[PDB]
Amino acid sequence: EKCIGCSKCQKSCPFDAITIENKIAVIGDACTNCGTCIDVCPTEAILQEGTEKIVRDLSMYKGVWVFAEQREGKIMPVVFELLGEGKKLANEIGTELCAILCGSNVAELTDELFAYGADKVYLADAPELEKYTTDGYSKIINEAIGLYKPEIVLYGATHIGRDLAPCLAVKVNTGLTADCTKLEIDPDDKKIRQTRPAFGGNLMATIVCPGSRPQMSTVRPGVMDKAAYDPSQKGEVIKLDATFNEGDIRTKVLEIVKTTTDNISISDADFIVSGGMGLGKPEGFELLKQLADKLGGTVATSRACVDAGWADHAQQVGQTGTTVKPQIYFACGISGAIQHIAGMQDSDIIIAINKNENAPIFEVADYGIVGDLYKVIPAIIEELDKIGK
Amino acid sequence: MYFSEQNKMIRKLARDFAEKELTTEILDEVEESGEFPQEILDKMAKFGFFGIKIPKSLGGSGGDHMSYVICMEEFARVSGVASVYLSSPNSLAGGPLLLSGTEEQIEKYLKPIITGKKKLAFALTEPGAGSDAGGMSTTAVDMGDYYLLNGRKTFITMAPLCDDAVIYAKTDMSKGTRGISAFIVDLKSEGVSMGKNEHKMGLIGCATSDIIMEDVKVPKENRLGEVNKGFSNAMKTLDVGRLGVASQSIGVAQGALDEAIKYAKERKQFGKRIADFQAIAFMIADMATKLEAAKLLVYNAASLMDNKKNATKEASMAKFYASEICNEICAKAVQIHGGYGYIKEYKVERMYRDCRVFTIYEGTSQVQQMVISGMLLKK
Amino acid sequence: MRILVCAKQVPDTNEVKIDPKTGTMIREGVPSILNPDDANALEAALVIKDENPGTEVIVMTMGPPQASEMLRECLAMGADEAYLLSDRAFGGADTWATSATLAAGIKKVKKVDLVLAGRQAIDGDTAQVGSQIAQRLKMPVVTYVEDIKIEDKKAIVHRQMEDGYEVIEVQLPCLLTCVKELNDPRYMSVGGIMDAYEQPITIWNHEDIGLSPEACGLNASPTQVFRSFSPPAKGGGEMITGTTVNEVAGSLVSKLKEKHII
Ligand SMILES: Cc1cc2nc3c(=O)[nH]c(=O)nc-3n(C[C@H](O)[C@H](O)[C@H](O)COP(=O)(O)OP(=O)(O)OC[C@H]3O[C@@H](n4cnc5c(N)ncnc54)[C@H](O)[C@@H]3O)c2cc1C
Ligand SMILES: Cc1cc2nc3c(=O)[nH]c(=O)nc-3n(C[C@H](O)[C@H](O)[C@H](O)COP(=O)(O)OP(=O)(O)OC[C@H]3O[C@@H](n4cnc5c(N)ncnc54)[C@H](O)[C@@H]3O)c2cc1C
Ligand SMILES: Cc1cc2nc3c(=O)[nH]c(=O)nc-3n(C[C@H](O)[C@H](O)[C@H](O)COP(=O)(O)OP(=O)(O)OC[C@H]3O[C@@H](n4cnc5c(N)ncnc54)[C@H](O)[C@@H]3O)c2cc1C
Ligand code: SF4
Ligand code: SF4
Repeated sequence: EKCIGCSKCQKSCPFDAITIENKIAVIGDACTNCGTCIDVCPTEAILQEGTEKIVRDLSMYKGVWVFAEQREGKIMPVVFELLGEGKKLANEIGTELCAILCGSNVAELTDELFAYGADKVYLADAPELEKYTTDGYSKIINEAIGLYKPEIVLYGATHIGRDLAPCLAVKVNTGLTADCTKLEIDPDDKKIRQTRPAFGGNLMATIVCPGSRPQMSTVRPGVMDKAAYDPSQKGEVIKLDATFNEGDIRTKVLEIVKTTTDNISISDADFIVSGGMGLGKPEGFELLKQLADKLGGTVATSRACVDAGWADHAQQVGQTGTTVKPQIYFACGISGAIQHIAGMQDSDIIIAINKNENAPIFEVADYGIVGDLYKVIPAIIEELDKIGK
Repeated sequence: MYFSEQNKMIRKLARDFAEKELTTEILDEVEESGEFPQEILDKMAKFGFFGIKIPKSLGGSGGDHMSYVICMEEFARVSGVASVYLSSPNSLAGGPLLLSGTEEQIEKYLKPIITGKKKLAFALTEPGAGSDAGGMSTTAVDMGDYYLLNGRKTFITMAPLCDDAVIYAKTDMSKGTRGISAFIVDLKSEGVSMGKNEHKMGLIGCATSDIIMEDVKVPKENRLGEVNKGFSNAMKTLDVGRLGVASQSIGVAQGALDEAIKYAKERKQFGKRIADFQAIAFMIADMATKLEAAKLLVYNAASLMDNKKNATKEASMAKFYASEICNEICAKAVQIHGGYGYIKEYKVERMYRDCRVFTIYEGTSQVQQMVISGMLLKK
Repeated sequence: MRILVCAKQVPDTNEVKIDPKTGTMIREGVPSILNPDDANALEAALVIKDENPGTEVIVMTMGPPQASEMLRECLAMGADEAYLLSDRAFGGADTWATSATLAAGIKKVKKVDLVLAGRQAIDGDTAQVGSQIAQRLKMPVVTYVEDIKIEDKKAIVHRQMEDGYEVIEVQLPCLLTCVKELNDPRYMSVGGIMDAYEQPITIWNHEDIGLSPEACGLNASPTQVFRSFSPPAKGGGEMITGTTVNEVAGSLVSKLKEKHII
């Protein structure tokens, strides 16, 4: 009774509050019988409870929600994938596929995101959301939780979502997974089987959140694919408030920069196009330079070219050269001496392009193609952009 | 032996460092241009590798001998010349200062070389005096306000890069081994002149020449300890130095072996890989067991030094056995590499050349055997 | 000033790549290193110490007593005070519990002006714990830090974006997770190690930090790992065929997309 209202015991509670439904220690739906507030009150206030947890349900509402990255008010292609197999996600358990969008004066993307497959779409046209901010959408999406509480909340593994997601999870006291690979729904227990690679990609794990509503997960860009666009089904554009405060967003942006990173080390790269004496002329690297550019990696060389004068030693790979462990390697016109194969054996996948089929490189080639690279290489770039990288 | 948990950390440090800062690109440039990059030396002193066994009482690092051997090994593995630039202030320059030096001399001389501002050469060998350092011919005369010296020193490591050099001259020409004093000489002084840099087989990056002394006057205030003690000074420095040379023997050894099993795993000839032919695998074994056997030899020597028992025999064994089986190892590693181990691009050839002095300098293997047998046969 | 850095000891994921063709790759004795991005964060704080004198750095962690040694490394680099969190209940917890006990372990020290962490740790690959500690403590959070420079009372920073970066101003106190692109962490010193092993480490428990005895670690864990399996190898190095020069490319690129990041 004599709670003296000391206010010292506010933040040690694990959900930070329960305080101000007009008052501190006016608690309710989040006491987890933790035992932090046992003695921290000067006069031993509330003292008999604690072996009870919160498992009180009605915890099953719907909601399959896709966030829309809106770079400069434009849907980022990542959302077309997240709407691709996320609509699949919504269908198996049975629920609408809701979407949230937060921008400044976004008007046409409403119809775009409606057309690409989403049933329902939420919108926040407040010029205060012109740029990206972790508290703005934090508070703005946290606002959409108490009112339209969903069950599934998806995100993009892009640098925007991978910052929004953990911050949003801690306040709602739910569970989250990292950049995920593929998902499903266990048909009888309604929950989501989240799968992702961890341990640098050496141990896959299906992490699940049983006592957590909603279920959220940043999903990797490129794993799913696009859905059908422009059925122009409907829309139910719903409103949220965008009720900003007098300094309720401490992150403030000075400048945004867009660089063109052209310097990149053969050791740091994630994709490599290597060329050997199968070029004949030093000018071949332009071709491979074209190849490397659609992928975002560098050109490497073998000794034959260096000792011929077509390249510098910084580029060479093998026992005398430098060792590479990319995510992809292009073995173009290289005999295949162990003096080379030694320094790339652990490339996650090796693709070979040689004229003569009796070249050793096809021993570790994951995929092989026989021919002249000057014809094969350009055709590879053709079908490359034709799907959308 | 058994490693103290701090020494395991130091092992980690010297590993990441020596591996990271001594790149192929650099080491190749050191062989071509016999000049080690001052920037790297500064970088080393900044984390104290120049001050391993000297205690914080004098502004050192407070490590034990095992930490000096650990750093010596892990550096020398990656590059020989690096080790040379490492042992000098730790053992050969900082030894006699640490023993027979007054507090003033240590304030003005030792701390500079621990921080990498000054460089100090240990100069004992003469053209007439090699193994028989007692048969010196450099003279030192007492004039009252200064000492006057007249002689010549061959094979003086780092000397053209050095600012002062501890030089051993004969004071009492009649006493011989009993009549040698040790002096600190500013190499910039009068009379002092340097010979040509010697073209050596390996360990290229560190210059090595003669120190010529022509009526050079040295003040009395720059003499090492007592008069006619110089010889015992140099011996008791030479024990920890020999521990150094065995230390680098074991370093480059473990390295050339690591390159050995690497090439033998990767190369294929008859469909099998090299390492699955019995001759090779057994050869690898043989090299490995000697190397370990004797790692245990030298580790043991250094631990004795750390617990203050005389290590004069144990160190001599360490230098002898370590350097010799190092050469055997280096060669065998060439032979595993086959033809390719004869081209300079394959690191094993630089090792093979480096590891050869190890049985000569710091006292030959013969001088080592003389010390050891002479210690076991006295009756 | 007081700068607290959250460093985690982790298994070296670089070397542990190989496994038997009949084996779930959990090895016998794997080396435990300081998570690289944490090394970057600690370096940032060490440069603030290098520039602003008299600024003491507090490094904290949660895990087993084996993590103690990594803390020593941190101290040999130049850190001031080390703190470890270990308990029978702490182990086997998700990012929510881990962040909760971490921030709670922060709350009981000399109030810090700046808190630093890493983008993510190579063993869980979650990149969540830092931001959850930040917002759980009602602070600003700025991840992907590429260049950090504090202007004597508030922070202006770079945010590494996929195509660039965002210069951002933030009021202290705050938490910002670091990334390896921004600095070259310094080595230890031979003297740093010796002085590091003598400085004592203060170790707390679930009954020491004034926390939940009942609901930490595995007990209060919203996310729980269920399946733990390996990813399959492909093996078949069978070529791509075709009639036409372009016909081959199609099958190459299409197979290259299906079950791939393309
Ligand atoms: C000490 C030493 C160290 C060495 N270290 C290395 C090292 O680290 N790395 C290294 O790579 N090498 C190294 N070498 C050399 C190595 O052994 C080979 O000589 C080298 O790999 C040959 O170059 P290449 O691999 O491109 O094959 P090459 O034989 O030079 O290339 C010819 C191949 O390309 C094919 N080809 C020709 N024209 C075309 C075309 N138009 N389209 C497609 N295919 C075509 C040919 O059919 C053949 O398969 C070293 C050699 C020595 C002596
Ligand atoms: C200066 C020089 C000049 C040369 N001139 C010529 C020349 O004019 N003409 C020419 O044709 N060649 C020449 N060569 C090449 C040289 O003769 C061959 O390289 C030599 O036969 C060794 O070849 P390799 O290094 O490839 O052997 P590798 O097979 O690469 O070496 C394998 C190593 O393991 C051992 N080994 C190999 N197979 C087995 C096995 N089954 N079981 C156990 N151990 C095994 C070998 O002893 C060797 O040490 C020259 C080489 C040099 C260095
Ligand atoms: C295979 C696997 C999958 C997992 N999947 C999930 C999942 O989907 N969801 C989930 O919630 N949990 C998951 N976990 C558990 C989660 O990893 C633990 O909470 C773990 O202790 C934290 O690792 P992390 O990957 O989240 O760290 P990260 O979030 O990657 O680390 C970010 C930063 O947190 C700081 N940090 C974290 N822990 C400590 C600490 N103890 N001491 C100091 N600094 C620290 C570091 O500075 C680091 O830079 C998984 C664990 C495993 C092994
Ligand atoms: S702790 Fe006891 S006193 Fe302090 S607020 Fe909560 S109830 Fe009121
Ligand atoms: S125990 Fe229940 S009430 Fe006391 S803090 Fe933890 S949650 Fe809030």
